[PDB]
Amino acid sequence: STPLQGIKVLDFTGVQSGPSCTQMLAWFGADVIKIERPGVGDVTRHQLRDIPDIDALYFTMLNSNKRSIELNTKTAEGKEVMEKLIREADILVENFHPGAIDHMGFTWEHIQEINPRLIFGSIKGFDECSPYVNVKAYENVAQAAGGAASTTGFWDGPPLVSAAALGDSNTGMHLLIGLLAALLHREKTGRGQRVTMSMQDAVLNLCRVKLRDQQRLDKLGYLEEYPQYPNGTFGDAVPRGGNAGGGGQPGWILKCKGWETDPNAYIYFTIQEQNWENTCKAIGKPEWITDPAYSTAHARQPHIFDIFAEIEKYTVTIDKHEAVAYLTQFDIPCAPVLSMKEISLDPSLRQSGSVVEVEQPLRGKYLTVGCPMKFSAFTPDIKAAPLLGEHTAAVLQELGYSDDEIAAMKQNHAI
Amino acid sequence: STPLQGIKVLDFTGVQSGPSCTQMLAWFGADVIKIERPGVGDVTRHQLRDIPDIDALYFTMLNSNKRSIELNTKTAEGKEVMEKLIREADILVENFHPGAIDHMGFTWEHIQEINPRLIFGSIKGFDECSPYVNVKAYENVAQAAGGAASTTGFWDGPPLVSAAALGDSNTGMHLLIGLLAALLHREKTGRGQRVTMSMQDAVLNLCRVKLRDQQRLDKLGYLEEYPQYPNGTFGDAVPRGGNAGGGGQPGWILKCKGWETDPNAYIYFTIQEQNWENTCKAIGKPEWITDPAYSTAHARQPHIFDIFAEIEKYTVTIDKHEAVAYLTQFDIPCAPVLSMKEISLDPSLRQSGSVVEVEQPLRGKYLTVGCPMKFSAFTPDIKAAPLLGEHTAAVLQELGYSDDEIAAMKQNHAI
Repeated sequence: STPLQGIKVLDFTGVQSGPSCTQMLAWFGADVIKIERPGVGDVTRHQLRDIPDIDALYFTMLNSNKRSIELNTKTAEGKEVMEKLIREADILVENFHPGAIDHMGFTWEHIQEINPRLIFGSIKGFDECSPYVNVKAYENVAQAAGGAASTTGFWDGPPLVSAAALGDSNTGMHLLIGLLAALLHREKTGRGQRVTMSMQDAVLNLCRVKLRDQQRLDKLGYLEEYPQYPNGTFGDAVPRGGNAGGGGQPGWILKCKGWETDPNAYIYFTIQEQNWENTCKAIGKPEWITDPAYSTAHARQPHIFDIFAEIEKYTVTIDKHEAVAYLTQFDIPCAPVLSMKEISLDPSLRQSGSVVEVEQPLRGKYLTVGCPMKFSAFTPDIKAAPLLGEHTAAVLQELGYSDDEIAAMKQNHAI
Repeated sequence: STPLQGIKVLDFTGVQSGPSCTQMLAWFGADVIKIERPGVGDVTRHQLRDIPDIDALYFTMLNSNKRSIELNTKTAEGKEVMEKLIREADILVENFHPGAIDHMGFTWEHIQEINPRLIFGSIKGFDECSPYVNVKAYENVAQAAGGAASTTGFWDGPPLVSAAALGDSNTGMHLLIGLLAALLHREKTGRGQRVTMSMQDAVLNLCRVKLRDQQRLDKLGYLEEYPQYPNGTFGDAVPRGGNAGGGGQPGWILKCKGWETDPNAYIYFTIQEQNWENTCKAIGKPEWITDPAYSTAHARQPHIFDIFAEIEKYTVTIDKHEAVAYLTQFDIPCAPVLSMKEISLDPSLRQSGSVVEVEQPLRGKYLTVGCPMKFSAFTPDIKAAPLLGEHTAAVLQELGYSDDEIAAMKQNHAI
C-alpha cells in the first residue's frame, strides 16, 4: 500500500516548480497523468541535453513515474478529453499564467460543477493582489522578490542567488503540503478546493528568520551577532552576512588543504557557545579557554574573524574530510563543503536512497535525487520518466475511447 | 472545519527545523502540545531578544498557536505523563540527537505497543547510514554537506551559505510532507509509522538541478550556459555561477538607482530566449534584434556580460520598482531585490496574509511569516506563541490529573 494509492492527478505543469510537486505525488503512489503539447512536450525535454536527440536530465530527474499524454486542449476533441480527465481526477496541478485554465473552457466554477471533489493546485509567481501579479517569475526572480537575494552573499558584494531552488522546487514542496492538507480536509468536508502557492511566498517562508532579524534591527539599530557588529555599520535593512551562522551559533566557511586548486576544499565550522573549551583543545589554544577576551560569545564577537583565521591555520593543513573527522570528536559542529561530484558518487547517499540510479529508455542509467523523507511502512519505487506521449493510448482507453477513435485523434492532431 | 481538526501532536522540537513543521501543523488545525524543560524552555525563547526579559522573536515567529507544557521526562511522574500523552497523540515530533526518546524509556517499538496509530516524526542532521550520523548539524553545516554551499556564490570566491533556511525550515517543511502523507497512509493501514527527514537530504532535494548539471558536466566536460562557457574553465565538479539563471534562461542581478549606498537597489533580469526582440526594444537597441551576434542565446553567451552591462546602463537610472514596472511591459522577467525592511512593510504582503501582524502577551504586536499556501475553503488564524508552561495545567487536566496532583508535580519539579 502507498499513501496516495488510488489518487489520480491531472498534471499540466512544466519546468521545475509544478513537476517537482507531482513527481512526489507519483512517488507517494498517485497516478500522475502529465498533459503535454503534441509533438512539443514540456520544454525540459529538450533543454540542457547531454545526449543528442533524447530527453534531457532536466526532464528525467523531475518526471519519474509519470504517465505522458499528448493532448491539444485548444481543439474541441481535446477539450472533451479534458472534461473527462477532470471528472475522474482527484487533483489538477497547473503552473501556467493566470487565466490559462479558464481560457481552455474550464473556470474554477466550471471545474467544481464537473467534479466537486477535485482539488485544484496552482503555482504562480506572486499572490493574487500583488503589484507584481503579471511578472513572469523564474527561479531567481522569486529569489529577488522573496528576501533571499537581499540577505544572501557579502555585505560588500551584490545580492546573490542561491543554487538551491528556492523559487522552483521549494515552491513545489510548499504546493505539495497544501495538496496533502487539502486531501486531509476533503475527508471531512467531502469537497475539493483551490490551493495556490506563490514562488515569492515560498522564498519568504524559508527566510522567516531574516524577518526576525529585521524586527530586531528596527527595534535596536544593530544585530549583535552579525559580522557588522560592533565595528561596522547597520543600515535600515537586514544586511548580507557572508558565511555567518544565521542563528544563535556563529560560524564560517574555512579553507582546507587543496583550496587553491579545488573550489570545494572547505568546511563549515561552528563555534558553539557551550563548546568553547573543546574548540580550544582542538586547535591547541589552552590559553583561550578562560581568557575573558575569548571565553564568551560576547567577547569573541568583535574579533571573531581573527579566531576563524586561527582555526584556518589548522584546517588548511589537512583534507576537509580528515578535518571533519578530527574536529567532530571535540563536538565541534562541522561538515565538508561536498561538491556535486562527491554527492553523485557518495556510497552512503546511494544506500540511504538520497541519490538513486534509475534505468531510462534510450539513455540507460541516470542519477536522481530520491524521495527525501523515509517512511518505515512504505518504500518508494523510483522509475523512468515517460517518453513524450508514451501513455496517450492507455489514458484514452481508460476514458472509454476505442482504438479507432484514438487513431483518428492522432491523425487530426487532437493528440 | 480545518484540515487537521482533531489531530493531537506531541511536540518535543526546539529551534527552527522541528518548530517550523509543528507551527504549520497548528495552523492547519492540529492541537500542538509543545513539551519544554521546566524553568528553561526552548532555547529560542532567550536568544536574540530585542526586548529584555520576554520571549524573543526567534521563538514567537516559530511557535504561534502552540500550547506550552513544562515537563521533566527524566522523573518518574514526568515519564508517566509522557506515556499518557503518547496514548492520546496522533503524532510525536522530535529533533533531538539519536536515541534521546529511547533513553526516556520509549523505544519506537514500545511506542507502537502503546499507540499503534501514532506517527513518529524525527529530524536528524544526516541519514542513518551516514559517516556523519553523529555530527551536530546546524543550518549551515547541512548547507555544506548538501551541495548548496558548493554551488552557491562566485567561481572566484568561497562557497557561500544561503540566507534561506535550507537546513532548518526547509527540513521542517519536508518532514511536514512526510507527516501529512503518513496521515493519509494511516487511513488505509490503520497504523502510524516512523517518518525521518535529514537536513542534508532537504538541502540536496532543493539542489536537484545541480545534480543534473553534474551529470551533464561528467558527460560533456562543459556546461554551455554557465558563466564559464566558452572562455573560462570547467573542473570535475559543478562550479559556482554567481547570479546566473540556473535553468534554461540566463539572468543576472543588475544595479538600479541608489546602488552605491543602498545594498538592495537592484533587480533580477532574465534574458528569455523567445523575448529577445522585446528586450532589445526595452533598452533601445533595435540593431541587436536581427544581428547574428545577438539574436540567439548561443550567440549572446560568449559576450553575455557586455549585454548585461548595456542593460545596466538603463537600470542604474531609475528606482528598482520603476525599472520592473517598465521592463515587465516588454515581457522581460524581472523583479526588485526586495529588502526585509520593504517586505516587512509591504501592504500587499499584509493583504495576502504572507506577512501577518500578531498580538503577543507582554510584547504587543509582532510580525511573522504567515501560512505560505492559500486555501479557498480554509483560512488559518495565526495566534500568539505560548509563554513557558502557560498550558501545563490544562494539558494535565485533560489527562485526568486533579489540581492537587498538578500542584504536587510543580513542587516536585516534575513540571
